[PDB]
Amino acid sequence: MNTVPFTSAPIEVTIGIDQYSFNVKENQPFHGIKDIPIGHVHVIHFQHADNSSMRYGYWFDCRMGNFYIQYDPKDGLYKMMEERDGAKFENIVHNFKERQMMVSYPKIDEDDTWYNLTEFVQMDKIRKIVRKDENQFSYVDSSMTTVQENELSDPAHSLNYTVINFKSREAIRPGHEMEDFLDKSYYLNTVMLQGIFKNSSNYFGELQFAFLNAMFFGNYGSSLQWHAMIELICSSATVPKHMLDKLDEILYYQIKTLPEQYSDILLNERVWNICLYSSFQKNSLHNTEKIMENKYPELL
Amino acid sequence: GAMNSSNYAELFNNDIKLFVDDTNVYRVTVHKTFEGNVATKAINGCIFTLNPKTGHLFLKIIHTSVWAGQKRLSQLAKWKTAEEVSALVRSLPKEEQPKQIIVTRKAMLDPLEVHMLDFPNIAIRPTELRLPFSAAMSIDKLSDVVMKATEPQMVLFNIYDDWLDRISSYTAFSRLTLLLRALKTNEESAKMILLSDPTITIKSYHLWPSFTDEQWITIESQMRDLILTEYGRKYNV
Ligand SMILES: CCn1nnnc1NCc1cccs1
Repeated sequence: MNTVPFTSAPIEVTIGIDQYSFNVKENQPFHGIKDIPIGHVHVIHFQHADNSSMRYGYWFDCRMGNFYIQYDPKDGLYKMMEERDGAKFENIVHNFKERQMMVSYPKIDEDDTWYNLTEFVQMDKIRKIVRKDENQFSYVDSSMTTVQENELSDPAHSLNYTVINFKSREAIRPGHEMEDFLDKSYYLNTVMLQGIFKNSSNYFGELQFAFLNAMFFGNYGSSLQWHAMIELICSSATVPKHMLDKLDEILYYQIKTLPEQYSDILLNERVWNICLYSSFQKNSLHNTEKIMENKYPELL
Repeated sequence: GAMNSSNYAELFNNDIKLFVDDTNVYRVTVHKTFEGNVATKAINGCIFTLNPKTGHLFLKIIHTSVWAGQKRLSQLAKWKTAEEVSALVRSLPKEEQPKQIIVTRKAMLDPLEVHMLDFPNIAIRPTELRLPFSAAMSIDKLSDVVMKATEPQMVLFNIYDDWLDRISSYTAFSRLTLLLRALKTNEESAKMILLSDPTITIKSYHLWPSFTDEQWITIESQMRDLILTEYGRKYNV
């Protein structure tokens, strides 16, 4: 179990760690988060009490280094940094665990939620969507735009998700215009799965990462990307049976975890109704359809 | 964006544009089978592709053989339309290709956009106008060439005859849409108006009769009356 210490908490802030969150008061004696499960990526995220504008945060994996947070009063945010000196960090964090100035990552033992939400998400793929190679961790906020969003303006701060566009030459073989537009299997299996992603795990990884950035940061282009990747599967007549079964599990936990009061903005009526009721895969998503109907029957 | 009453004069500017109407592409007669079920029999159709500035009409005849062994024909018909319009554009010299294609029904937008991906600079536009181009098959010589076709065939017409020698494109289009609206609302009466007078003939190389300027005003007045009338006979006013 690993630890993300804080030098201090100078400004009042709601801190999130994965799907958990807690409030820290201005100059309250908070030194960090302990007992963070190893083996998963994590995200630590922030919303200042004074300016709820800009949720922001950091994707990280404690296996890739020792990471800590110090408030930068010039840039006005909590910054993640990597501590290179291992012995110093251990002496600093022990010192802190002894004074009990850390919140414990509050994982219930029965609970597989975070695993289920990050099953295919891998730091190495995050770092290709979020390009900042001098850091082992990845900053995301509310306002960052996607490569595709910029095509329709600062490139270094973009989310480099895989561009999906159903009315594009990439998606439509010459002479199979109608076939490929009404059945996207070519685009899914050959262009995207075989060509770009190499396998379904990488595809699901990006899909799950897009969802998490949409949910935790309200990042609109991430929400666009999540829905597009769902729609591309649901609109393909020919999908491997293992992908459909896994897709249903993935979406089930995403819908289960979504805050009830954000469903109005984070869920695209058109995509979901098409996917669950009109698409080729309308009968292949039993778990997701059941949770969607019992929790958001209004959307449908 | 969409074409409507507000930007109507754009039709007659010098940017090449085409209207595409697909109403008459997939045409059927519905009938009873021996067993008392219902079946359709397709008849020849056409794509109506019209330059509103010049009157040039690209009439792509859709022979019933193109439906043989196909399913979901009403959906296929929109993609076939889009395929044939794209093939037409590719066949035109670059300086004759449209800058815009306006579809008369919004269900053509995605089919045409997908078929025209190679032409990103050609705008595919809907319209809010309720244009009467479905009545094209009420023009005898157009109906005749469609029904007689034994194979896919493109036939070129000028749907304004020689009117542009004497009137503007705007006025020519208004005449065309009035004639077609009349034919669509009451075909028998509209044709009676157009041919009541034996002395006014249709030139071999024309579609409509050779009216003088004064006779066209009379004709146009009569067509308006017909449209208002039928609007009464329909609504009882
Ligand atoms: C009270 C903060 N402190 N106490 N002793 N050293 C430090 N530096 C802060 C940190 C550096 C790395 C992680 S936390």
